[PDB]
Formats: sequence, C-alpha cells, structure tokens
Amino acid sequence: GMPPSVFAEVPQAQPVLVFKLIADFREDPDPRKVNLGVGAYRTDDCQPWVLPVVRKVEQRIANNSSLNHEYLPILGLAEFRTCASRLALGDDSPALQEKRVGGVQSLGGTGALRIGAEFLARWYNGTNNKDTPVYVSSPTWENHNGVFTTAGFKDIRSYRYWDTEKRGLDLQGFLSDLENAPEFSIFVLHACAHNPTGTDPTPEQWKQIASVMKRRFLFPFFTSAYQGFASGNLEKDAWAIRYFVSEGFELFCAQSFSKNFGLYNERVGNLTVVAKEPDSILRVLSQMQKIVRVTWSNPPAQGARIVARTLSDPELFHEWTGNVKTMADRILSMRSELRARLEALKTPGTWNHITDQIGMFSFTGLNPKQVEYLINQKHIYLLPSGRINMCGLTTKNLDYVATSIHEAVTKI
Amino acid sequence: GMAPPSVFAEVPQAQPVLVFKLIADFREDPDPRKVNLGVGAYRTDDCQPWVLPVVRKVEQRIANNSSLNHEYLPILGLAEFRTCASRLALGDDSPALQEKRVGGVQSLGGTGALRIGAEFLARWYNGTNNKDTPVYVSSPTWENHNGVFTTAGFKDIRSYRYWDTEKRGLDLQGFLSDLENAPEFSIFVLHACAHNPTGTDPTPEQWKQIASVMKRRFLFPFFTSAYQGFASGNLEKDAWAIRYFVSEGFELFCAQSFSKNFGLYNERVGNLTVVAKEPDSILRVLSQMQKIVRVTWSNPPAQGARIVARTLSDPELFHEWTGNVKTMADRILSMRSELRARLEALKTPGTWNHITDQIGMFSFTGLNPKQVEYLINQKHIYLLPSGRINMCGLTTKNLDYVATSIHEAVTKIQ
Repeated sequence: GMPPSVFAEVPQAQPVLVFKLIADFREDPDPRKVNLGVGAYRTDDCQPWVLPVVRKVEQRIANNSSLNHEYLPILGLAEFRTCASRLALGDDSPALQEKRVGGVQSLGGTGALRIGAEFLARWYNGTNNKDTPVYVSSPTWENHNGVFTTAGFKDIRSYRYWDTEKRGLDLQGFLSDLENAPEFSIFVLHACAHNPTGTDPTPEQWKQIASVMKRRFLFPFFTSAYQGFASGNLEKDAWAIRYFVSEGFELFCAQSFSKNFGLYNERVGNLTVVAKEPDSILRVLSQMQKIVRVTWSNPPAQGARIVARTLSDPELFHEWTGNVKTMADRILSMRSELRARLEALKTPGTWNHITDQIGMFSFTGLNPKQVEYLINQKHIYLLPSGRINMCGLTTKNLDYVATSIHEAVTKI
Repeated sequence: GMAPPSVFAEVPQAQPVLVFKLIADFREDPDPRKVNLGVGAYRTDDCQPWVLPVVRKVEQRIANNSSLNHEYLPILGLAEFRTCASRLALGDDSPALQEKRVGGVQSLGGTGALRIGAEFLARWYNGTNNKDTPVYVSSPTWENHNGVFTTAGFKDIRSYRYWDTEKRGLDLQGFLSDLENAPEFSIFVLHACAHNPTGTDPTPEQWKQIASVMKRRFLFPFFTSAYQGFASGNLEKDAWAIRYFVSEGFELFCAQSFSKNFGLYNERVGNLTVVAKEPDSILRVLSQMQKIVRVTWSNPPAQGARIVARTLSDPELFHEWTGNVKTMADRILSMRSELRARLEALKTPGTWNHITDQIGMFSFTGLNPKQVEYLINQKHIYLLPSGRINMCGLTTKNLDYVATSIHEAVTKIQ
C-alpha cells in the first residue's frame, strides 16, 4: 500500500456477440468467406451505398451558405418532424387533420424509443409507474430490453412470435399472450420487417392483434425502422400503424431513417405521438422537451436537414422512392434466388419462409449446430440464431451459400 | 356513450425554460433601440450568428469527398475525434496520455457527455448503484446541470457557494468551507474556465487551494469544458485547471463541448474525457460507457465530429481555427473593456472591474431584479432576472445606449 483508484472495481462489461463475429469474419484468410452477419444495406459488390438522392441533397446543403449552426429547437427541426410524422401516418391522416399528432426529433430509432420509454415510465398508467408490464416479441432486437430496463421498467416480458417448427408466426401464442396481459400493458410492435426474423403479420392477423389490444387497453409502441425499405413501398409498409390510428388508438411510433435513407451515422429518428385530442399533444410534448433536454439538449441538424429536404420536394421524394425500391428489389431478388437454388438442390424441409419473410433479416430455420458448420467448415458467418442478412448474398456467392446450406442440412 | 379519456389526460403541462419567452418578447418588440442581451451563443458586431471560416472550409472538403460513407460509427465514436478532443483538453504532453490512462467517449454535445458520465457514476462509483453520493454544483450554474444528475438518479444534489453578490466576484472562503464540509467521495461539477452564468473564474492560485481540499477529502472532479480557446484565445490557459488536477494525480471526468469554440451548436459535438490512475481500468470503464451509450443514442453522429477531427489533425486547418477562435475571444474582450470604460465614464455607482475580470461571453452584471425589469420594460434591453448578460449582445452601435441605460437603472431604481 502506497490512493486507490475510484475505478478499481469496475467490471469489464460482457462481450456482445455480433461484433466479434464480424471481427472473426475479418480475421479469416479463407477466400470463400461470406459475411451474412452484417446489419446494414450492401450492394451486389459487398459495398455500402450512399443513396443518390442523399448525395444530391448533401450538395445542395453544402452550396447553401445561408444555413447556420445555431441550436435547433429542443424537439427538433420543425419541417423534419412534420415530414417524418406525415410519412408514417399518411398525408391525409385524420389524426394529422385533427391536429392530434406530435413529433419529437430523436437520435435514430434508438433515441426515439428511449424518449418514449422515459415518458411512459414517468407519466403513463399513473405517475412514476415502473411496474406496467412491457412486452417485446420473442425474439426481438436485443436493445429493446436494454432501453426499457434503463428507463426503469421492472417487468419486461415477451410475447410468443417466432414458431421454430412452422418457420413463421405463432399467431395463436401471440394472441394468448395479449389476452393474458394486464390491462394497460405496453406492447413493443414491429410495424414491418420484423427484426430479426423477417416474419410479419398479414393485415388480417394485424386486425386480430388490434382487436385484443383495443379491448384490453394495451398500449401500442410501434417501431418503424424499415418503412419503404422493407417491401419497396412506403405506403404498404406503414399500413399497420395507420390501421391502429383509424381504429382510434393512442400510440407511439419510434421512426428511424438509418436504413431507408442509409443515414446510419447521422442518427436521424422521430417519435410520432398520436393522442385523442390536440391539448394532450401539447402537454405530452412539454414533458418530452424536459426529457430531451437532460439527455442530448437538442438534436443534430445534418441528417434531419437531408430528410426534410427530400420529403418536402416532390422531385427529390420521387427520386428517393426509387432509391428505396432499388434496395428492396435487390433483397427481394436475393430471397427469390436463395429459395429457388435451395429447392433446386432438393434441400430437406420447406423454404417458402425465405420469400414470405420481409426485409433484410431472415431467420433461416438453421439450428446452432448447423450454424457452426457453415462458420467452421465453409467460412459463412451468421448468428447462432440462424439469422442472416440477405444483403450479404450476391450474384457471385449465391451458389456457394446455397450449396453450403444444403450440405448444412443433409450432413449435419 | 362517452368516449374514454385520453391515456394522457393527467399529464401536466411543464413550465417553460425562462429564457425562451424572453427571446420571444424581444422579437415582438417594435422599438428600434431594442437589444438582446439574453442570447446564448456567439454573435458578431452586426448581431449575426457566425459560422467559422475553417468550418465552412472543412464542410466543403467533406462534401467533395465521395469516398466517405454513412455507415455506423463505433458506439464510443470516431476514433480520431476522441483522440484529438482529449489531446486538446489535456495537452499533447499530458502525463496521462503518455501513460495510456485516458479514455474518450464521443457524445451529443457537452450535455450528452455530462449525462453519460453521470449515468456511469450512478452505477459504478463509490459503490455499486450508489444514488446517495452527494453531487455539488456551483451557486449559480447552468440549470441543466441539476437536471442531468437528477435524471441519472442522484438523490442528493447540493450547491457550493460561488458568486458573491456584495463583492461581484468569487466567494472563495464559502467555496472552500463547502469543500471542507462535503462528505468524502462527493462529486463536484467544476467549470474549467468561463464560468456559466457568472463569468467569474478562480485564479490559478485559488484553483490550487480548491484542489488541495478535494485531494484531501477524496472529492471527485467532474469538469465541464465548454469554452476552451473561446474564453481567452489561449488554449493552454483555458485548460490550465484541468491539467493542474491531472498533474496533482487526480482521477477525473471532463465533459467537453465543441458547440462554442467551433460554433457547431447544432451538430452536437462533445467528448467525455476520463483520466484514471492505471491504464487497465480505461478498458473496463469504456466497456460500461458503451452499454450506457447503446441504450441512449446507440452511436453518435458523424458530421460535426468529422469537422473537428479534420481541423485538429491538420496543421494548416488548426492554425486557421486558432485564428477564428481568437477573433471571437477578442470581440468579447473588446465589448467587456468598452462597456466598463463607459460605465466608469458615466461615474456609475459601484465597482465595475468585474466586467473585465470575468471571462467568456456571460457576465453577472450585479444588477438586481427591479433594475432588470427597468431595462426590459423602459429601455427594451432584454436580460435575465439574475442580471446575466451575454457580452456578444453588445455592439459598437449599441454600447452608448446600453451603458447609459445601465447607469439609469443603477441610479434611479431600487
């Protein structure tokens, strides 16, 4: 002994698995390597893609010397908030016409989820009620648990969702978990392109889900991270949110522009709030301002400026919808091709889930022991859950992946 | 029959944050003599925002570089930004940098850096999940300091004496007494330079006395550094206190903002610098910071951090930036000197050396609330009830009117 560090007992936090997987993919010398663990759009040449419309808008911003760097309002750039909420709800939304919608610019979809969770933990179902159950899908994006736990919720639960046998939605289990949820429980719902499985309810299934939630006063907290990106069409991909609005729900929707604009690193999100009346929006927003203030003070400008300009200009909007469909069509192509080649190899089991699923992520139905084969033997990198990113498939590796998967079903 | 009440029906309306209505009232005022001394950011002599020339230049270079992509940054942020930011605060020759016992977390402005640090301390400092460690802020401080530490879960927020109303300066004896009486391990939120809102800073000799009590009572320094370079034009002088604490062997946090010294307010550029006793703890601390960031904003934005990293890493841009910072610092120094000279030429009662002894864009003038009300209502000069002014609200054109009006308030009111 000779003063002790105030950090002497701080533990090393747990190694998250996906980041070491992409690291292990990079260490691999094998020239057959394929990374199906990526979590962002990639071209047929395995490259990131800045959207043409984004490049165009970035040039217009750079050429506009009148733009300053003064703080945005706490709740964000007004034109961005309006355009983002209109994108989710539709231009002609009655909720917008009736002035009962609010929008809070946020730091990606994550920031929107966090602001909403903080609000609910303080002002929903009582004051400072940390006991309201929060239900997330089984499985879901793992940061869902972390966000709601950090907001103080003590009772995080899951609803049945992925059926490992049918390779699809366990609707009966989901409905039963809704029926058994205490009234006023919060449900975190993927608006489309469920992450990580890719399996979405059909509109008819959504109507059954909404019916139970309406009867039991369950709160819909939608996450919309893939609007337009998922199917190629922004209107189709927002239908479930808009259906809940038309059924009279009050709800939150955490929107991300990370994927559909490719603006991952500019942290562009929006929390849309739908209430019964305009006065409630004013009071809710006043509390969300306090929450934002003590978290990031006010939000950054560059990404929200890009989105606002694109969505406000019909010519740019049309160009953007084309760029979005290009991404969705490449994914739809990889799904169609993978299924066709797996069926051409006569691979055991059914494979229609590969094309029934929606978005960039797919639960393939492979088991962990089959996963380790693809990694160790064939250098195809994917998660133990069997999740793949379809953007890791290309015209050049599709045959290798499909044959390796066929070997990974018949031999292992 | 009756529609159910909204699930939001009992949510109260929050009450506004004071200065926003003041600015709104200024904007609606028809009088051509009106002056906004309540502004919270740098303004030119023509009352305008100023994008720094070096920032415009780097933005053009970024826009012309098609190789840059938009893929997620690491959770902790852009590596070159974090290294450059911590080196700016600590100095290239810092013993802590040489010994590899420094971490840096890119954050959403200085506010985000304060919040990440507060969340970490509320989980891992002075025990596990100890929400009872006292957190001390200056009397007065930026009110969002209290809100950040309260939201991180600290239940015992206290203040240390700081502004002396009678002397128009630092209450050193009160500050030292509050340090001496603070429970061991209490956290002190310290303004590294250009105290906000008063402009009153300890001298180096006073900082040595403050540090001596903190060392002896094991009090944790959580510095804010929002005005480095902006305050004096001299980056080393403006970081002297942080560097002195490092030299004295403290572990500390430093929440840095680039909102003011780069004028990058709306790009939300900050960095939390961590100084630890031993290099091996930095990896452990940063691993916990990663978890905190992940559930807050996931990962930080690129644009502003790229601008700062490019400027600080290139000799030619760095030199241009230091000149741009000096331009801002010198304008504020000029407004302070000119205001003091006019108040003394008018033989205004009281002492006015605090107008030039204070540092940075904010000044506690010493005017009382009734005098402030006179300035707003009678003279259309807008400032806060505390008597805080922003020196950037003064201009060559308005200085005579502002000084004359202050002289009127002092002699006629109260």
